[PDB]
Amino acid sequence: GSKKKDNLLFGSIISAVDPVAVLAVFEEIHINELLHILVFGESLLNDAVTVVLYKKK
Repeated sequence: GSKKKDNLLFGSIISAVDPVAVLAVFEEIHINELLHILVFGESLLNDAVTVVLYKKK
């Protein structure tokens, strides 16, 4: 439940950071590729923050 966002600050700015920067993305996604826009944003950092930290000993 609760609100629909965590804080317009990140749901209004980072979510609208220069529409051009957000639109430049619509040039590589066909809707069905707008949802994974968040899943492909982490899998990258998650594998680049843990592997770069201690690269599994």
